[PDB]
Amino acid sequence: SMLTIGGKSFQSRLLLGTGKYPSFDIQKEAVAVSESDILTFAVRRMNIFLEQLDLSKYTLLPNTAGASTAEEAVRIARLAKASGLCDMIKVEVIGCSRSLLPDPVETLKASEQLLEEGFIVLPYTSDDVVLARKLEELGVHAIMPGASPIGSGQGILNPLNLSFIIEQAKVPVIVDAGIGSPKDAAYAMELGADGVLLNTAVSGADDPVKMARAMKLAVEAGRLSYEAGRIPLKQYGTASSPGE
Amino acid sequence: SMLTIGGKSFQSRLLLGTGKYPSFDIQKEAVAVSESDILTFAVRRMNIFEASQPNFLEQLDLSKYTLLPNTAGASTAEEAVRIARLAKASGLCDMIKVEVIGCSRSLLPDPVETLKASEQLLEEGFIVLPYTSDDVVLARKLEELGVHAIMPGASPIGSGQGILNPLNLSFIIEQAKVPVIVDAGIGSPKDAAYAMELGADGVLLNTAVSGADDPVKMARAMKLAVEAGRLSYEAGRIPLKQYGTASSPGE
Amino acid sequence: SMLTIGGKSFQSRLLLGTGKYPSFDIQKEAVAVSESDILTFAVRRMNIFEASQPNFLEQLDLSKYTLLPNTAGASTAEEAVRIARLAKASGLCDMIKVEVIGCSRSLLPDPVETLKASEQLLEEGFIVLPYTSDDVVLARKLEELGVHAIMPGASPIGSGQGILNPLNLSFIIEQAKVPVIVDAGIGSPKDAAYAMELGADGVLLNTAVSGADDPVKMARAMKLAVEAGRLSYEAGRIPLKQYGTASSP
Amino acid sequence: SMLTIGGKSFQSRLLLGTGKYPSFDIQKEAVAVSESDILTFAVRRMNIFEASQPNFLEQLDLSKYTLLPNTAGASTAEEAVRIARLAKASGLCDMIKVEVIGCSRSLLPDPVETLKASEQLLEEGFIVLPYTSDDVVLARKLEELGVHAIMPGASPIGSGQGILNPLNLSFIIEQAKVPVIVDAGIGSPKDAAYAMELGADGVLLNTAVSGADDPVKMARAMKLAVEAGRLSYEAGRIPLKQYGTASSP
Repeated sequence: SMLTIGGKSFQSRLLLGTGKYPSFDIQKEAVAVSESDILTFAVRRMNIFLEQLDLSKYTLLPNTAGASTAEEAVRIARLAKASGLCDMIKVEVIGCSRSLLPDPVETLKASEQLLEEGFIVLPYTSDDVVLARKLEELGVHAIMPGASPIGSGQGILNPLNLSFIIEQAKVPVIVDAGIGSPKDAAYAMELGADGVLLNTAVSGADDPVKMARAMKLAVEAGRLSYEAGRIPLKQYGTASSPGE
Repeated sequence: SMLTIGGKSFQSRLLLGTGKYPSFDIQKEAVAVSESDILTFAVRRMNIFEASQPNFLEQLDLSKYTLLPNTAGASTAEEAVRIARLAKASGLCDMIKVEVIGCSRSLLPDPVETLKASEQLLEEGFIVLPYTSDDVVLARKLEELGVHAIMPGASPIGSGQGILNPLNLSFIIEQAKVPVIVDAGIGSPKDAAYAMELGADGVLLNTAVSGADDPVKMARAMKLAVEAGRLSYEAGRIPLKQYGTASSPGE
Repeated sequence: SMLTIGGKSFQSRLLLGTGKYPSFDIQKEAVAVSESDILTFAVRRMNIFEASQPNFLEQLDLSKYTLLPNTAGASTAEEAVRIARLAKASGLCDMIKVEVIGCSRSLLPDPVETLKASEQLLEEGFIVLPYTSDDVVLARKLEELGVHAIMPGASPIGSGQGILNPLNLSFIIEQAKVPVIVDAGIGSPKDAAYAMELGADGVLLNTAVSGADDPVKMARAMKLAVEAGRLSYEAGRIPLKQYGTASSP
Repeated sequence: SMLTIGGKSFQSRLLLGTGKYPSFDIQKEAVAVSESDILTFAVRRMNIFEASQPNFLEQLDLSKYTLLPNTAGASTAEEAVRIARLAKASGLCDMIKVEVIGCSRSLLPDPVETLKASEQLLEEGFIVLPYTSDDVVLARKLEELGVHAIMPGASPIGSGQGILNPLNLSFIIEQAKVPVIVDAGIGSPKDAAYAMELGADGVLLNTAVSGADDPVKMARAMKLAVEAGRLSYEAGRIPLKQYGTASSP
C-alpha cells in the first residue's frame, strides 16, 4: 500500500532533509530530482528561531534537532507549528553527544505530550525492538528507527532488529539516517520498510543532485524487490552456518 | 565513458541471463524492462546442442542485442572450447563467457582451466570474458592473457548472498585495465548497487531475476539498482564517521 | 584488573547460567571446569514457587559461588520485583539480575519495565544488574538510576548469533561507570572473546554451554575464550591496515 | 586428534612467525608462552641470505621446534625454490612454507607461481605447505599436486581484519584431504578461535602477536584462543536460531 501517514498518502517513499546543501540552487535541484513529497529540516537552525522552494508542493516534517529533553523538543515543535512550518513533527531528542543516538525516555515523553497536543507524531528512535512497540502504543503515526548513528554513513548495522520492528509494526516504519549510499536505502526497503529518510548522505556528497537521483532510484529498486519476492539464501551446510 | 568491451560500447551496464524464466512471454518482458544490451545464456542447454530441449532466446529480436553465450557445463578447458566453437558456428556468439566450474558443491570456478580456456579462445580470435573467483592476483593473470573483461563472482552461483569479499573485489577493480563485471551470487538490488558503488563497470545477473516470484518487476528493480549504484560511484559518497571505539582497531 | 561488582571482586570474568544442563552431574562438572564465580538461575522455574519445580542448584556447593538469581519469566516490573523478593527470602540472592522480556518472538527486553524494576529493587536494597538491549542511551539511563552493572545482550537470547552491533556495544562500554557484562546471544568462543576484546568486564552465558553436545568441554572453551579476549584487550592489538579502496569510504 | 603434517605430530595447533619482535628477549618469551611447536621465518630477509642481515633465530633453542622457513620476498617460483634450497643447505628446514606474493599493494599470493613452486619443491623432496588465497578450487588444485598442507589466508597479510570469507574457508576445510591451517590476516583471539571453530587444523600468525603492545601477553592470548576454538569445534556448538524475518531470505 502507498506510504500513508496520519491519513495522508505519499507517492514517494523517500523523505529528504534540507539545510546542509552547498547552495540553495543545488538544494532546489536535488529536491526536485529526488521527487520526494516530504521535506524534513532542523527547526532550530533557521531564521524564524530552505528558500527558493514552493512549500505548497510538499509536506513539511520539521524535526526537533538540538533538543536534550522532552521539554525542549515540545518548545521547538510548538514554535514550528506557530510559524506555519509543520504538517507533521519528527521527534528527535539526542542523548549522547558522541554517538548522537536518541534518548528513549525523553523520546517517549515528548511523543506522548505532542500527541496529546494534536500533532501528527513521528519519533526518531534506536533499533531497540520493544522500545519501538512502546512508541507505537503511545499512538505515534510512524516509527523511525535509525539504521546507524546520525552521519555515520555505515548503513543498517542490525538488520535483524530492524526486521523485528518492521514485522511487528502497525504504522509505517521509515529507516532514518545513518544511510551512506544507495545499497543501504535499497536494503531498508528490501527488509520491508515503508520509506527512508535521508539528509547528509545526499547533501554531503560531492554531487548532491546526482546522489539525490541515485537515492530516488535505490528506494524504488528496494521497494520493487520487496514486492517481487527475492530468491532465498542457498543452504550449503558448512561450519560457517551452524545448525544448517 | 559507457561500458566498452572489445571496442564496442553499451548503454546498459546490466548483463542479463536468459533461459530459466517461467515462460518466454515473461522472459521477453523481463529483457525489455531491464533495458539490458547484452544477453547471456548457457548454449550447451539449447536445441542447437540437442533437439530434446527447447531453445532459449525465443521471441527475442537477437539483432537488438549483443550475445554472450557461456560455457556452463564444461569441466575442462577443452570442453569449454568445444562449446564456444559450436556457439560461434551457430551464429549465437558475439563474445564468449568462459565458465569452467571446478566444484560440484560450491560451483566455484577452476582457475587453471579458466586460464587455459581463456588463452586458447583468445588465440582463436574470440572476444573473451572469463568468469572467475575474487582471487585478486588471478584476476590480473587473466587480464595479462589479453582478455576483454574480467568477471569475478560476488559469491557462489545461486547463493543469493551478494558480495562476500568487497575488499578483494575492490583490489580487482582498482588494478584492472579492462572492465570488471561482477557476475552472479547476486540476490537483490542492494548487492547490484554495491558492486557499482565499489567501481564495477557492470553486473551480470540471472537467477536473481528469473527466480523471483515476479521476474519482470525484479528485472526493473535490478536495472534501477545498477543505475543507482553507478550514479553513487560518480557522485562521491560520504565517508564513514570515525568514532575511535574498540570496534575499530586504530580508530 | 579484576571484576568488581557492588564492591565485591571475582577472579573469573565468566558468569554462568544453571538449570538447562542435561543432568546435574554434567552441570556440576561444567560449572567447575568453567572456573566461574557467579552463577545465575531463573527463580521463576525453580522449586521455590507453588508446584515443586526442580532445584536448578542441586549438587552444587554454594559456598563456592556468589548467587545471581534472575527474573526470567517476568513480563512486568511488578512480577520481576516479586521474583527477586522470593530469591532473597529463600536465602539465594547476593545480587539480582533484572530481566523483563517484552517480546515473545525475539525475547528482547522491555526498556520501560526494566527501568522501573531496577529502580524499585534498588530502593529495596538489592545489588542490581539489569539485562538490557544494545540501545546506547538506555544503558546510561539504567546506570544513572544507580545500578551496579549493566548487561547488554550481544543478540537476542538463544540466537547463537554473537555480537550483532559491536559499535553500539563499544559506546556502552566506553561511557560506562559500572562494569559492563555482555549477556546471552553468545554462540561460541569467538563471540565471548570479541566481547572482551571490546573492553567488556565480563560475559554471561547459558545455553551456548548447556546446549552444546559436550557441555563440559564447551565450558572449558568459554573459560579460555574469556581469558584470551581479556588478555588481548590488555595487550593492545594491531590496527586494521588501511588500503584506501572503495570498500572503505 | 592431533595436528599431523607429513606424518609428524604436533601438540600445539598454533604456528608462530619470528623475526619481527621488539627484541630477541621478547621473541623468546613470546615463543615460549605460546607453546607453539612450529616456527616460521623469512629466510630471504636474514643472515643466511645476506651477511648484512641479522639472524631472526638468535637466542632460540631450535632443537625444541620444527622449522618452517618461508619464501616471503620471492616474486617468482624460481626465487622461491632458491630460497627453499638455501634454507635446507643452512640446516634450517624441516618443512617449507611456499609464499609467492603477486601484489605489492595487497600482498596477496600469485596462484600460478605458487602452483609452480609447490610442484618443483615436491619434486626436490621437500615437505610442502603452500600459502594461498581463499579461492576454493585453487586450494584443491594445490592439494592434488601432492602438497602436505594448505594454508589459505584469512585476509591479506598484516591486514588484521581476520577471516573475510568464512564460507570459502568452510569449503576449503570440508573438501581437504590434508591439514588446513589458516595463515595470517589474523588480528585477535576472536579470529584465531573462529578459524578453529570452522574446523581448521591450525592457525599460523606473526604480526598480530609480534606487533602488539605486549607481544608476550598476546602470544598467551592466541595460545588460549586456538585451544578454545578447537574445543568448541569438538564440543558441538548450538545452532543459529531462525526467526524467519526478511533479514534471512
